[PDB]
Amino acid sequence: FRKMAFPSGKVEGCMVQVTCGTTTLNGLWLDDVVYCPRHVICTSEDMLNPNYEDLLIRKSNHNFLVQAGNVQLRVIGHSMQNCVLKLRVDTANPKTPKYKFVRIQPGQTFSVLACYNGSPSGVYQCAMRPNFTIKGSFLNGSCGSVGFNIDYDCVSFCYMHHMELPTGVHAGTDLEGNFYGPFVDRQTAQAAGTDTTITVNVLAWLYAAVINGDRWFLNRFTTTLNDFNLVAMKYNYEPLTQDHVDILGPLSAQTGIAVLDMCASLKELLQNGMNGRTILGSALLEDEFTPFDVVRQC
Amino acid sequence: FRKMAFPSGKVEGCMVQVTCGTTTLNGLWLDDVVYCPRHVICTSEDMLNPNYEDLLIRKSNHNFLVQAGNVQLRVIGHSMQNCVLKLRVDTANPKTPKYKFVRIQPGQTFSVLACYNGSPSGVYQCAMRPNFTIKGSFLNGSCGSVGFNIDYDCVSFCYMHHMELPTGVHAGTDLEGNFYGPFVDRQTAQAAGTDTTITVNVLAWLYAAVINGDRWFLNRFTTTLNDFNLVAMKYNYEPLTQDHVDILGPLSAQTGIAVLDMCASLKELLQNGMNGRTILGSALLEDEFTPFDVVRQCS
Ligand SMILES: COc1cccc2[nH]c(C(=O)N[C@@H](CC(C)C)C(=O)N[C@@H](C[C@@H]3CCNC3=O)C(=O)c3nc4ccccc4s3)cc12
Ligand SMILES: COc1cccc2[nH]c(C(=O)N[C@@H](CC(C)C)C(=O)N[C@@H](C[C@@H]3CCNC3=O)C(=O)c3nc4ccccc4s3)cc12
Repeated sequence: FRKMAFPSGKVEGCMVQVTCGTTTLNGLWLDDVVYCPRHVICTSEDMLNPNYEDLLIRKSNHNFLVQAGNVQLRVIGHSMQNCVLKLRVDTANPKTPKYKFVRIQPGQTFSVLACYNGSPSGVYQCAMRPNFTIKGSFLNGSCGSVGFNIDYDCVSFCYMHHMELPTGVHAGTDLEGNFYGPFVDRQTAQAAGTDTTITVNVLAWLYAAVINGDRWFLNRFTTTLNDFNLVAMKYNYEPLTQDHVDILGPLSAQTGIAVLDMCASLKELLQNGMNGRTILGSALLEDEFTPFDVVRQC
Repeated sequence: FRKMAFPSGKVEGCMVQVTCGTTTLNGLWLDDVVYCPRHVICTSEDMLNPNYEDLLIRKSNHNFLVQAGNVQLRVIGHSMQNCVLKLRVDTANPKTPKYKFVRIQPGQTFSVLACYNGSPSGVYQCAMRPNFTIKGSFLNGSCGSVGFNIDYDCVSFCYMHHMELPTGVHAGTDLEGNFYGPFVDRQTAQAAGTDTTITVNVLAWLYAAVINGDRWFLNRFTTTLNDFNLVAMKYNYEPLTQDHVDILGPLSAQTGIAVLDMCASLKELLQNGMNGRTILGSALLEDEFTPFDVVRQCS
């Protein structure tokens, strides 16, 4: 089991660059609209606390340079939606895939296509942390890179990149420009909440272990959901939701291990430790594999 | 800092499905040729001891069903180059990138595009182990998936996938059909040579960990090149060459830590352990990042 991104080609066909003055960020070109972070209109002096509405009233369609490679796409309209800019262009992207905009939940994973001046540079899988950061790899000029999942040739875009916190993790928005977590698009030092372990993903990891014959940790106990949640919080693990119980369903069916029985097994792991014994060859409990990831890799 | 793969679009547009009889695997469509593992011709009986030139001479052009998406491409010629079959089709692939076929060295990395039935499924980064295996993620039907590097719009193909060892590591060939390692395309349980750790990569990775603001493992000591190799070889690490020292220069210059200083650091980590602490979140020393990988990602 290793971290596996989705193939990036459908997304690559949509990466463009958007320039205002000398600031160039990445943008996403779908049909005749280009989506990009709104602070591309920011001057260096205007970033400590920008008045975006005032800054945008001064801009015109001809102030925006949108380029697919070195080819210019003429802007014919602009509007702001939360923290993203929506630039209407005169050409429908012929490489537009079937697509959706979705807001993901903590614990869900997605692939990030790291881009610079519109050129793709790399692809990797990320997990949204419970404190709404992602442990990404982003340099200067990466803003506007997107994160995504592909189900049956349809690309669900879920992330657009905006910021690196002082701790080195990263923060961004969905494709409607709404931040994940309590961050804002200002050149300020912001702190995320304390992070926690993604319980639903650890349980999926335990199911993967069982599937592969590693099952020493299975006990004869069960628990109620509420009892497990109260114990999980004491170990800085996320509480389980009903949605978490449901997405663990296929793995529970495949192994014949009830979700609450597996919760009692993890509960014993938290209270008593791993005893130098390993699970899937590891002494640490992995938490960035979703139940879909586990099913994908099997 | 994360295991990062090349964007896979240029390769995706080349992946097709190839069918002979009851067998289906993936092929690579470049210009007017499709490359795939030769044992797509093997029936279940053939697989234990296939006489490949004999099995292939008894196949005609119309025995091969090549599908590109929903379209079928017509095979108009075929030949075998070692463990790879080359099917000449009557249609050129317009999405053919600029490309080259290369044979990587152990310790080098590449991106794998895992495919099933000619459909791309996932992309992740692999390293050619010293024992010529790769720790990949491959299932039934993945044969014919390829590994590659990219360098300014030029795709350097280096690996085509052929098998999973009983230990779960993977084995395959370059695009000339020659295996990496002592393996052979027959249906048998095969063991690899004893693996060792890619030392130059571990060092590159500790530099990456310092560029990302983690330094707990550093120390005051230095070591000589030979004294480090003595300890390294004792722990089943590959020897470090002066070329490797040079290759690590840019990372040494950036962080101002001399290579043999970092070698002293690694030597202590090997003799004392990690004492339950982690480096870049990992509990184990990582050796699947080359010096080029860390530089490309960090700068
Ligand atoms: C004293 O202020 C701080 C104190 C402590 C930590 C801090 N972090 C940031 C911060 O992140 N700012 C945002 C920008 C804000 C407006 C969202 C930002 O630079 N995003 C980067 C991606 C960054 C850069 C390095 N790799 C990361 O992912 C990006 O691509 C963009 N470049 C520009 C250039 C010009 C105009 C717009 C953009 S948007 C500020 C900051
Ligand atoms: C007693 O024999 C064993 C004992 C102990 C461990 C073993 N491993 C293998 C072994 O790997 N076989 C080869 C096939 C050989 C001929 C190269 C193989 O590649 N199958 C897959 C990829 C595999 C499968 C699971 N994930 C891996 O990546 C593939 O795509 C192909 N399927 C077929 C099906 C029919 C014809 C050609 C191909 S080629 C045999 C074996």
